Amino acid sequence: VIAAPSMWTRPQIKDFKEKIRQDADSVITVGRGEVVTVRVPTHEEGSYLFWEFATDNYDIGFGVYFEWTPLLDEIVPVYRRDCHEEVYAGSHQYPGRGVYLLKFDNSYSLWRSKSVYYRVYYTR
Amino acid sequence: VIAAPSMWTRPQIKDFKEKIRQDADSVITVGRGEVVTVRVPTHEEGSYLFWEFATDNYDIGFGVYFEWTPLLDEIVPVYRRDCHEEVYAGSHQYPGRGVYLLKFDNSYSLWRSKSVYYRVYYTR
Amino acid sequence: PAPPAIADLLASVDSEEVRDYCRTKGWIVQEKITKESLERNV
Amino acid sequence: PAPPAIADLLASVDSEEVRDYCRTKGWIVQEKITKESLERNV
Ligand SMILES: OC[C@H]1O[C@@H](O)[C@H](O)[C@@H](O)[C@@H]1O
Ligand SMILES: OC[C@H]1O[C@@H](O)[C@H](O)[C@@H](O)[C@@H]1O
Repeated sequence: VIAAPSMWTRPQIKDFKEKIRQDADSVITVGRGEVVTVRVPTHEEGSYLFWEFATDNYDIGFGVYFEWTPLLDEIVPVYRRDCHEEVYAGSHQYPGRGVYLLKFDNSYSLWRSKSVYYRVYYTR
Repeated sequence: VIAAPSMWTRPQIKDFKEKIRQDADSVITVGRGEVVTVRVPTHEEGSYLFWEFATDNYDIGFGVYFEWTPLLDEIVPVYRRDCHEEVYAGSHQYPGRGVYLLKFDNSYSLWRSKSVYYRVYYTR
Repeated sequence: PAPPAIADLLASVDSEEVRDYCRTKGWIVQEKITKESLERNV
Repeated sequence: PAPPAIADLLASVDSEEVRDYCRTKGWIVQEKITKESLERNV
């Protein structure tokens, strides 16, 4: 039993990138053929988890997995999303106590790197 | 076949009253044993109708009816609501082309009058 | 901006700002009335 | 208020102002991460 995630996009990328770059930890640089996995823990006070991400000149592989507190669940399949055109967002309920894995997958890239702008949220 | 209306409240009365009194036509004074019926035509471009109302020192009778373009329907039954404590709101879909009747019913009042702060809206 | 999305929106979060917010986006439109289209009875 | 109402909310109307709006109400909370809790592979 796992809730299907909600996923959407919004056209304003330039505004998103600007508000994000004010903080350095919110900007990831993914190297050639590299996969960055961001680990976001579940908050007991929390229920819903929200995410947003964007890239500068290029697209990037993106997926989401869920880890139990070794067992795993596929939330968002890892796919190449064009986040340089639009800001990509999404939401998911908490099916337990565990840890979320945000996969930024550059594995397919031989040469170019990727500047990522990502932000996380949660609820009560 | 008629959609049930949505009805809710928000605690901020003083802020509501302030924004409304900036316009005189938005402030109604209901006399003793009087009933004011506001006729809001259905906008063909429109789908949903929103309404808000509040009173100063006292409660007032409030209900909603729908007229066809003689035939009629009851959306919100006419009841005494305490809108002096909280701002009363609500919404309804358009089940046709016709005219909405907003009933402010002071009928039960022998002496006191009622200063009414009310506002409407619509959608596309 | 779906009309049914505006209805459930306001119900939950309602505020003067949100009303003013939706007022600007063209999602909701304030309607003015007058002496006529209004009637009194005893 | 209702988390599922916050989710359906942000889906429809999303903008930086709405994110900042919700940020203030305490409905949503921005979580900071760091060098750790983050991992790399080839
Ligand atoms: O690992 C999580 C994913 O891969 C496999 O373990 C399961 O068969 C899938 O249903 C699941 O979505
Ligand atoms: O995915 C974003 C970019 O990454 C590079 O490695 C690829 O060669 C490009 O074709 C691609 O547009």
